[PDB]
Amino acid sequence: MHHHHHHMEKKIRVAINGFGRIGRNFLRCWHGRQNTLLDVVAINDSGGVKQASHLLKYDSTLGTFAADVKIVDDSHISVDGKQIKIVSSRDPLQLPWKEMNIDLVIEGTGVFIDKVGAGKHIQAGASKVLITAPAKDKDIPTFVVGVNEGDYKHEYPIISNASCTTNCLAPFVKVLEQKFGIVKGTMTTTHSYTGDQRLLDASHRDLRRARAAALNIVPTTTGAAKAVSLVLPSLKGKLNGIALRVPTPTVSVVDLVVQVEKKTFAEEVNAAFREAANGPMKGVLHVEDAPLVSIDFKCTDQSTSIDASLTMVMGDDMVKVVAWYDNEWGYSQRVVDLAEVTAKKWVA
Amino acid sequence: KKIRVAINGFGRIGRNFLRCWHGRQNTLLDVVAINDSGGVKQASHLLKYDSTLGTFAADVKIVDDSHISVDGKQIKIVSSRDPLQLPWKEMNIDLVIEGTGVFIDKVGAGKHIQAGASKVLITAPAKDKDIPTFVVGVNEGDYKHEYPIISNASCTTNCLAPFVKVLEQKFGIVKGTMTTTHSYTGDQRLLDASHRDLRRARAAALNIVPTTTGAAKAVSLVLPSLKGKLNGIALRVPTPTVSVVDLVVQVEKKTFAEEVNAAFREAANGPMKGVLHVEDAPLVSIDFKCTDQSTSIDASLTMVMGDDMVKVVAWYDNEWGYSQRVVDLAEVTAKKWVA
Amino acid sequence: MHHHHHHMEKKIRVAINGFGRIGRNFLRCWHGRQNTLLDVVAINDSGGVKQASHLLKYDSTLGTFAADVKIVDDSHISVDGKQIKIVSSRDPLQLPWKEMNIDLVIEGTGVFIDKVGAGKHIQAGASKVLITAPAKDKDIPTFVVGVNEGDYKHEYPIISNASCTTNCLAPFVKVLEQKFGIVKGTMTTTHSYTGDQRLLDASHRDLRRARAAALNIVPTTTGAAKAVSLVLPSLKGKLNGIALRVPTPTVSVVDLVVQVEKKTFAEEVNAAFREAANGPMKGVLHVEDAPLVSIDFKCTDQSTSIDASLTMVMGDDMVKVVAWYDNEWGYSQRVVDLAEVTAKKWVA
Amino acid sequence: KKIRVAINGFGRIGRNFLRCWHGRQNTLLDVVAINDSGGVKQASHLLKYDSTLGTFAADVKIVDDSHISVDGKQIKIVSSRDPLQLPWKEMNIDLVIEGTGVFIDKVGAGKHIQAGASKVLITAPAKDKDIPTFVVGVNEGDYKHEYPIISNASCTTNCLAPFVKVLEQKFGIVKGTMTTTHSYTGDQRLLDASHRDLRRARAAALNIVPTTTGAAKAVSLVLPSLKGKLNGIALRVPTPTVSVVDLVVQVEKKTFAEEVNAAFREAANGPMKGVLHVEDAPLVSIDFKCTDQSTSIDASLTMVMGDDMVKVVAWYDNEWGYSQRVVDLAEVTAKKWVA
Ligand SMILES: NC(=O)C1=CN([C@@H]2O[C@H](COP(=O)(O)OP(=O)(O)OC[C@H]3O[C@@H](n4cnc5c(N)ncnc54)[C@H](OP(=O)(O)O)[C@@H]3O)[C@@H](O)[C@H]2O)C=CC1
Ligand SMILES: NC(=O)C1=CN([C@@H]2O[C@H](COP(=O)(O)OP(=O)(O)OC[C@H]3O[C@@H](n4cnc5c(N)ncnc54)[C@H](OP(=O)(O)O)[C@@H]3O)[C@@H](O)[C@H]2O)C=CC1
Ligand SMILES: NC(=O)C1=CN([C@@H]2O[C@H](COP(=O)(O)OP(=O)(O)OC[C@H]3O[C@@H](n4cnc5c(N)ncnc54)[C@H](OP(=O)(O)O)[C@@H]3O)[C@@H](O)[C@H]2O)C=CC1
Ligand SMILES: NC(=O)C1=CN([C@@H]2O[C@H](COP(=O)(O)OP(=O)(O)OC[C@H]3O[C@@H](n4cnc5c(N)ncnc54)[C@H](OP(=O)(O)O)[C@@H]3O)[C@@H](O)[C@H]2O)C=CC1
Repeated sequence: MHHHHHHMEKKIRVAINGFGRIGRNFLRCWHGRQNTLLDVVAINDSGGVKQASHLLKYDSTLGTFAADVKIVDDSHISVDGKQIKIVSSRDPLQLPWKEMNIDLVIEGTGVFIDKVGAGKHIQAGASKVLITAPAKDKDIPTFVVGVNEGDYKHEYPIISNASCTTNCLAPFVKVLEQKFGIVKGTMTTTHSYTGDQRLLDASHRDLRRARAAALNIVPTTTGAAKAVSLVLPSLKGKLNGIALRVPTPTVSVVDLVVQVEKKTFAEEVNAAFREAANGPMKGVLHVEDAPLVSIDFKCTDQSTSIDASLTMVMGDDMVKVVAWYDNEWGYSQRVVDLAEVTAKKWVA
Repeated sequence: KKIRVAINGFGRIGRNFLRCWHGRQNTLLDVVAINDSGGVKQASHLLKYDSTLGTFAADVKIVDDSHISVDGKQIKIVSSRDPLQLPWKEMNIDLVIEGTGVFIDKVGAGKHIQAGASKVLITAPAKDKDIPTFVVGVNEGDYKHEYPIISNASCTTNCLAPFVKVLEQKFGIVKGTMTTTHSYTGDQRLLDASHRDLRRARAAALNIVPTTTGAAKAVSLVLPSLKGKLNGIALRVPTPTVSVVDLVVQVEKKTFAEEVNAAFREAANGPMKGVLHVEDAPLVSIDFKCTDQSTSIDASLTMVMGDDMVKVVAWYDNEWGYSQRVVDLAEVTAKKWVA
Repeated sequence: MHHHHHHMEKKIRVAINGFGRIGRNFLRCWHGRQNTLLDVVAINDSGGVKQASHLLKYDSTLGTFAADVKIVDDSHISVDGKQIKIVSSRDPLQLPWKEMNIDLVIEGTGVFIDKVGAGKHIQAGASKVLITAPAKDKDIPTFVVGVNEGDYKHEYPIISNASCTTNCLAPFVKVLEQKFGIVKGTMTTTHSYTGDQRLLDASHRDLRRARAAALNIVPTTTGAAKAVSLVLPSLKGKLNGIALRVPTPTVSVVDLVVQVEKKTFAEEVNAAFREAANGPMKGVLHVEDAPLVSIDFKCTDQSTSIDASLTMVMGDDMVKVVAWYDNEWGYSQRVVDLAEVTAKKWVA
Repeated sequence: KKIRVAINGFGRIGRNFLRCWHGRQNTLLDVVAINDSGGVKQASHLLKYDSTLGTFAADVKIVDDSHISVDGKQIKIVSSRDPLQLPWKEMNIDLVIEGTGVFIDKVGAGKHIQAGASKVLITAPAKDKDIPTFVVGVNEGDYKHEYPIISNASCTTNCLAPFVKVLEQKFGIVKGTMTTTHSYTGDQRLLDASHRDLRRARAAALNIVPTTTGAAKAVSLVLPSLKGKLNGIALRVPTPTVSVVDLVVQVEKKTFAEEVNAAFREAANGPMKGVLHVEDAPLVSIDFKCTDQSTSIDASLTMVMGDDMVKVVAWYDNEWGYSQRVVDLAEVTAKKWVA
C-alpha cells in the first residue's frame, strides 16, 4: 500500500575462460534458462570469432544450437542478438577484465586451477573465479549444489565446483549418510572419454590415457570419491575409487558400493532417494524407473539419475547404487547454478 | 585315444574354439564336423577372416559342397537347425561343443545324444540345475565321465571364480558385489530394434547398456562356500571383445592391497598358472586381446578400504580366453574318456 | 458472398507395417507436421504395446520423443493423447485392415516389397501400399518427391518411395541433367551402417555385410544409381555405383562423378543447385555453405544437402558433387510427403 | 655398408617404421637413435603396446635413462623439440626419418643436417617444391645420393600412384577425380575442439569428416604425365587404420572391367610385386590391416561406364603399408650411399 520500486537482483558480469566442452556447454545451459542473474559478456577463445561462433553453433554431442549465432565484428559474436566479446590471450594477466568490469570468471581451461593461476584473473581485474574442476589447492573451497552450497560465502574469491563424478556421487551419498550412515565404500565410474585422452596412441604423462580412446576401456585414477569429503566432511577417509573410460562421447555412470551402519534393503534405499528427489534435492537428484541406457541421459539437467532397478543390498549392510550423469551438460547446469549462487549472495 | 568332436554353432565361440584348438601343440581332440547353416561358403570365409582375431594363418579351403579343409585336414560341414537331424551316429561323434546359445537345457542338449553323440559340452551356463558346471582352475577335478551333458559356465564366471577362490582361501569372503564392464556381444542389437530385454534392444556401439548377469551367483556352483555371498550386474560398452570384472568383497581377515596381490601372484605362479595372471604394466583393454588366461588381475588397481573392503579389477578376453577354457574342458573329457 | 461450407481434404487412415528404424522415424516425422492429411491408426509391432511405446519414446539416434507416450491398454498406445492400435501378426493376410478401414499401409518391413507380398495387405483389406524401399517388381511404380511425384496416380495400388540414396541422388541429378545434360557417371555413397549388417562377424548372404559393422568400412552393392532411371527415364543405362558402409549410425554422403554435355565450372554447377533449392526443389534440395561434418545433418528434413565447397569440375565436363543425407530422418520425411500425395489425389 | 638411422618423431609412423624395420629379414639400416620427448618410459611403453598393431613380440626394455633395447639391441633416446640441439654429429647419424609432421620444409628438415646428419627422409609431402618426392614402385629409380632431403609422399599418394601408373600405361588417362575414405589420424580432435580446419576440429570417431587432400595432384610429382589431370577429396571416418581410394578416370582406350583388372594383375605379378596387390575375396577394411603392399585393388568393385569411365577401388593400410614404403625408400638410400 506504499510508494516503492520493484525488487532488483543484480546481474553479475561473467567471462568464460576456456571455451571448450565445459565452456560451450555452460553458455548453452545459461542461454536456455528462463531467468538468470548472469550476464555473459566475454569469452576467451584462441581461435577468435570464427572458431567461437562455429563451435558454439555446431556440436557433435549437443546438436546444432537453435539460437541465431552470428559474427558481429572482428571481436564480437552475438547469440540471438546478445553480443559477447571474444578475447584471445593465453596469459590471464593480459585479459582485459578491469576494463570490462568483470565480476566472475568461469575457469574452464583445466590450466588455472590453483590459487596462483586462478588468481591471475583477479590480478587482471576480475572479482571472483569459479573453477570448473577440482581445485589444485586444499584451501580453495569446493561446493556441490544440492549438498553444501549453503556454505558458500561472498568472501571466497576463488571456488571450485568439483568434478562431474563428485557432483554425481555427493548428492546420493548425502542421502545414504543421512538415512543409513556410511562405514566405508568404493566406487567405479564407467565414464565417457574426454579431451584429455588421445585419439590414437600418443604422448601422455598417463600411459593409459595415452591409448586410443574410442578403441579401449581405459582405467584411470580418480580423486572424485575422496573429494566427497570436501563437501561432506563426515566422509573423510571413508571412500575411494577408480575410473574406467569407455568409447562413448558423453554420459557416465557411477557404481558405488558402501557398507552402511543401518541394516536395510533395496526398496528402502530407493525410497530414501525418491524422498530426496521429490523434496530437498529436486532438480539435482532423479530416480529413474524405466529401463534406459546411457544415451537416454544425454542433456538431462539433474546431476544424478539413480537407476532404481539396479539398486542392490547384500548381507543387510552392503549397498550398491548405480547412477547416471551427463558429465558435460548436467555438470554445466551445476556450474550455472553455482554461479547463480554467487550472484544471489553478492555483497553490496 | 583322440575323441571325435562336432561343433554345433559356428559363431564367435564356435570359431574361436576351432582356432584355439588348432593352435594347440598337443591335443586329444579331433574336430571332424561343424554345423553351420551357411554351409562351406560361410564357414570357410568367416573362419579365415575375422574382425577381432585377424586373418587365420592356416590355409582354409572349400573341398566340396560339404567339406572344408584347414591346413589340409578335412572337416565335414552340416546344416540342420534341428540337432535330431544331425548325422552324429553315422560320423561316430564322441563330443558336441554346443555353441548355439539355443540347446542349453537338458532336453535341448540331449537331442545331440539322441542323434548319436555321446557327450555335450555347453559353452554357456546351463538352464536347468542338474547339468554339472565346471570352471578350469577351480573345480574341473570334479568332472566325471558319467556326466553326458556339462556346462563350462559363462566368460564372466570363468574370470571371477579363479580369483574369488584365492580370496576365499586367504581372507574369507563375507559378501560382495561385482560389476562387469563387458564388450558387446551378438545378443545385442546394432541399431535400436526388437529384443525381449529393452536395454539390449538399444544400439550396442553407441551405449553403455546395463544387463543382468548370473555370473556372481554361478560362482557358487563351482565354489560351494560362495553360496548366497555375491550378486552383481553387467554394463555392456562399445568395444568388440575384452571385458573387465570389478569385484568388491567384505573379507574376514583384515588386509591391505599388497598382501591381496601377493595371494594372487602365489596362485598365478603355482596352482593356477595359465588360468590366473597378475599384470603389473599399466595397460588397457586391447592389450588383453587373445590372451590365453581366464583372468588378468590389474595389480595397481587393487584397493582395500577400512581394512576389510577389498576391490579387485580383472581383465578377460571373453571370446578367446573363454574358448581356451572350452578347449581345456574338452581335453579333460578326452583324458577321462572310457565309454 | 454465398452460402457454403469450408473445404475439407479427407484424412486417409494409415497403418505402419514394420515399426523399425523407418517405421518409427516415419511416426515422429508425421507427428511433427503442423498440418497433415494422414491419420495413423495402427502399427504392427511384434513386441506389442510394451516394445512399441518404449522404442518410440527412447531412441539412440533421435533422442527422447518430447511427446507424451503412454500405454492405454493391452493393444493401444497413445501419443499426446492420440490413440493408436498395436497389432502383432507376421503374415499380413492376418492383419485386420478391413475391420479397421485402412486406406494406406506404410510397408517398412523390408520383407513385403513385391506385388505378391505387399498385395497381401490389400487382400487383408487395405486399399493402397507404399513400400519404404526399392520395389522387387519392375512394374511397381517408383517415386521421388521433388523429381517425379507429379506422375503419381490414384490408380496405382502399390508404389515405392525408392531407397534413401536414390532420394539423395535423384533431385540433384535432375538439376544436372536439365542444365548440363548427363553422358554417364558413377557414384559411391559413404553410408551409415543399418540393421541389415551384423554387430559382430556373423551369418549373412552377403559376406561383407556379415562383418562387424562398427569396426569396418564395408563395401556393398547398390541399385540406387541405376534406380535413378526409374524416376528420370532419360538416365537409363547412364549411372552406376557402389556403397561403403562405415561406423556411424545415421547420415550418409553421396559422391557423384558425371560426364556432362555442356562444358562448365564449379560455381556454375553450384548456381544451378542454388536456383533449384530456392525454387522448385525447396525443402528437398539444400545447398550448404558452412564447413560441416556428418552429424550436423542429423534430423535435417531435406533429401539432399550439397556440400558447395566440395563441388569440383575437371577437364570442363567431369563434374564431382558431394551431397549429405540423413538416411533415416530425411528419407522418412519423404515417405510422409509421398503418403500426403496419395491423400491429395485420393479419388472420390 | 649399413647406414646409421635416427627417427625424429616417435608417433604412429615413427613406431610403425621401427616395427616394420625390425621385422625385415635383411636390412642395410641400423636404427641407433629415437627422439621422443617422453623419454625412455614413453618410448618403450608405446613401442611394446599398440592399440592397432597389437603387442610387439620383441623384448622391449629400459636400459638406463637414455637407452631402450629391442631384443637386446640398444637404441639411444633423446628429447629435444629443436633439431639443432640433437646430437647427430656425435652419433655419426647418416639418415634422419622425419616423422614429426613439423620439419617438412627445406629450412626445417635442414636443421637435422646442421646438427650433423647427412640426409633426411620426410614421411610426408614436403612443403616446398624443390624437395624431391619418391613413391616406391613408381619412381624410386630416379633417387640420387646427392639429394640431402627427400619426401616419401603421403599414404594416399602411395596407394594411388602405383595403379594410376598402370592405368596411364595401358589405357591413357584424360582426367579424373578421387575420394579417399580414410581412417582418422592424430591431426583430428577426439571431441569438438580447436583446429585451424573447422571440420578436423570435430569429434573424429563420431563423424564423416571431409578434408582437402593433396594426393591427387601429388601424383604428378612422381608421374609427370599426370600433371593437371586429377583432383579429389578425403572423407575421414571412424576407423583407426586402413583407408580406401575410389578413383574415377576418363581413359583414352575404351575398355571393360575384366581388362582393367587384368592390367593390374600383370603389374602385381611382375614389376610391382610387393607394392600392388589384386584382391579377389570379398573383404572389409580390417582384413587389410598390417598388409605390406601399398595398394590392394578390390577386383570385384572395378566398374566401367560408357566404355571410357573407369572406377577403381583400392585399399591401403595408411600406417603399416606406408611405413613399409618408408623402410623401402630408406633402404634405397643405403644401397646408393656413397658419402
Ligand atoms: N568434459 C567433462 O566431462 C568435464 C570436464 N571438467 C573440467 O573442465 C575443464 C575443461 O575440460 P573440457 O572442457 O573437457 O576440456 P577442453 O579441452 O574441451 O576445453 C579446454 C579449453 O581451454 C582452452 N585453453 C587451454 N589453455 C588455455 C589458456 N592458457 N588460455 C585460454 N584458453 C585455454 C582450450 O582451448 P586451446 O585449444 O586454445 O588450448 C579449450 O578450449 C577441465 O578442468 C576438466 O577437468 C569438469 C567436469 C566434466
Ligand atoms: N561371445 C561371448 O563373449 C561369449 C558367449 N558365450 C556363449 O556362447 C554361445 C554362443 O555365443 P556367440 O558365439 O557369442 O553367439 P553367435 O551368435 O556368434 O553364435 C551363435 C551361433 O549359433 C548358430 N545357431 C543358432 N541357432 C542354431 C541352430 N538352431 N542350429 C545350428 N546353429 C544355430 C548361429 O548361426 P545362425 O546365424 O545360422 O543362427 C551362430 O553361428 C552363447 O550361449 C553365449 O552365451 C560364452 C562365453 C562368452
Ligand atoms: N534405415 C535406412 O537408412 C533406410 C531403410 N530403408 C528400408 O526400409 C525398410 C526397413 O528398414 P529399417 O527400418 O532400417 O530396418 P529395421 O530392421 O529397423 O525395421 C524392420 C522392421 O520390420 C519388422 N518386421 C520384419 N518382418 C516382419 C513381419 N513379417 N511382420 C511384421 N513386422 C516385421 C521388424 O520387427 P521384428 O524384429 O519383429 O522382425 C522391424 O521392426 C527396409 O526395406 C530398408 O531397406 C529405406 C531407406 C533408408
Ligand atoms: N598416420 C598416417 O596415416 C600417416 C601419417 N603420415 C605423416 O607422418 C607424420 C606423422 O604422422 P603421425 O605419426 O600420424 O602423427 P603423430 O602425431 O602420431 O606423431 C607425431 C610425432 O612427432 C612428435 N613431435 C611433434 N613435434 C615434435 C618436435 N618438435 N620434436 C620432436 N618430436 C616432435 C610427437 O610427439 P609430441 O607428442 O611429443 O609432440 C609425435 O610423437 C605427419 O607428417 C603425417 O602427415 C604419412 C602417412 C600416413
